[PDB]
Amino acid sequence: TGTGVLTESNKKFLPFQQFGRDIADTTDAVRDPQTLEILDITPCSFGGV
Amino acid sequence: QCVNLITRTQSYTNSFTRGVYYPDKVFRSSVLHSTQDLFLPFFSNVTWFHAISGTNGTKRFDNPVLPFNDGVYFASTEKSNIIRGWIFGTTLDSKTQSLLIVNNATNVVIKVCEFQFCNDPFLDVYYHKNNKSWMESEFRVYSSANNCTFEYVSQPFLMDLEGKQGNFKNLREFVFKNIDGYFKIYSKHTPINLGRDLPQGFSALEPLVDLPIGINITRFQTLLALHRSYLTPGDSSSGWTAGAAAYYVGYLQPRTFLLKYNENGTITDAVDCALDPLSETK
Ligand SMILES: *[C@@H]1O[C@H](CO)[C@@H](O)[C@H](O)[C@H]1NC(C)=O
Ligand SMILES: *[C@@H]1O[C@H](CO)[C@@H](O)[C@H](O)[C@H]1NC(C)=O
Repeated sequence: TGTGVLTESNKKFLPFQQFGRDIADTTDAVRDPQTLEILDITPCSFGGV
Repeated sequence: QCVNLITRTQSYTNSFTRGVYYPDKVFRSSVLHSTQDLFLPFFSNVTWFHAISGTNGTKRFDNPVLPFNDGVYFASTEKSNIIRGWIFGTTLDSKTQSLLIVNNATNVVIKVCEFQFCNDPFLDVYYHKNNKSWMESEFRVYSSANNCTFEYVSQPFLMDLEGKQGNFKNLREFVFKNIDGYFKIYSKHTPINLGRDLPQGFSALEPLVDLPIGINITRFQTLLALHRSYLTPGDSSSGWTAGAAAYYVGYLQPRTFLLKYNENGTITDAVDCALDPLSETK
């Protein structure tokens, strides 16, 4: 579960591997469950006012 | 009838750095994640069970059933014509469920059943010209089979190469472990050049299968097949032919490792902690 921007990914995925991850425990990538594509989860543009 | 055919000789070698797998079916990219799980410690002992198979002069049993302990790391150098699986159990009789693994040339058959058989498991295969494909008999080789409960079929785990270089390449690094109700078995098939034993370098063991059983195992054994040229006669010394059925065994212990992943997320390195002061520091 999450909220974000699903963008195309240029990173190769090992066929064994299921979903991406970053060093700070963050799901910074996810293989598309329906078909074998890698989608980067870009954080939403929130900054501050 | 129960007969033994392997000239099991136990030599000693070093474990080096072979047998570390992926802890879970979770991907990570370019991270130095550290794990705590049963693994083969580095620079440990490997009981090289160097042997010659197809020998009728070893009728009396001489190969004890090795213990299972906290994880067994296995390696071999033999094709499906020689080695065809592994056996796991607690008593290896008809009283406790026994796990029998057979690796067919076209599939893999895993059966958990109350198999009754002696301490010398083997499978004799021969394509007689009457049919060119002869089927083994469970009642002949094994004394009995009662209350079979689990059966699994898949593609061959041994993509064996007919060439001798490929014959040495077939390093079926199959870590077997039973943790959290899970019989995890990983896999590897290195195209590495021929040698004598485990060479240097590291290569992680990707999950071959994760059976949802994970029952405690006490005794682990190697099920080998009678190597033949498909033309030799039957029950004779000129039948089952002599050949080196070498297979190694390791032993996993609770241990902490520092992994290292490359861009693809393969575990491209693993180091131990309690190995040496440098290992503890790292
Ligand atoms: C069935 O499995 C049990 C193990 O729970 C075993 O004790 C028994 O011998 C098997 N066969 C029959 C007929 O119950
Ligand atoms: C692993 O990634 C590198 C660079 O990202 C690439 O050159 C290589 O082909 C990849 N290997 C596999 C098996 O995906």
